[PDB]
Amino acid sequence: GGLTCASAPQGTLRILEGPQQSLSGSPLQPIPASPPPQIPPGLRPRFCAFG
Amino acid sequence: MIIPVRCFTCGKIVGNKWEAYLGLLQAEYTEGDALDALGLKRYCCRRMLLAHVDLIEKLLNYAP
Ligand SMILES: [Zn+2]
Repeated sequence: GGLTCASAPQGTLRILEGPQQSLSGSPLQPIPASPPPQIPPGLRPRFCAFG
Repeated sequence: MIIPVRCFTCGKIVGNKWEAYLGLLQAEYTEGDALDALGLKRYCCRRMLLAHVDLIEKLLNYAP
């Protein structure tokens, strides 16, 4: 009436919960790159010679 | 701290164009047009007002 060893298991199942990968879009930056410093339009000379 | 009285390079007197400069900037004028309308021709004078930091207004805020 006691507990005895039974037949060895024939296989093992290991369960884990996993989600999946999306598409590669690689959206690097809101406003991207190093935007260049640049000329103010027209500007004009702010200096003249004497005479 | 407070506006220099005379430009350091050529002793042109710029200590009376501080309030006029502030008034022309409140009216919508660029710093270039503003410095022109004040008579600051050579850039040695223009840097004297363009790059002035008025720290007398921040010291004049702690108790007497
Ligand atoms: Zn000067």
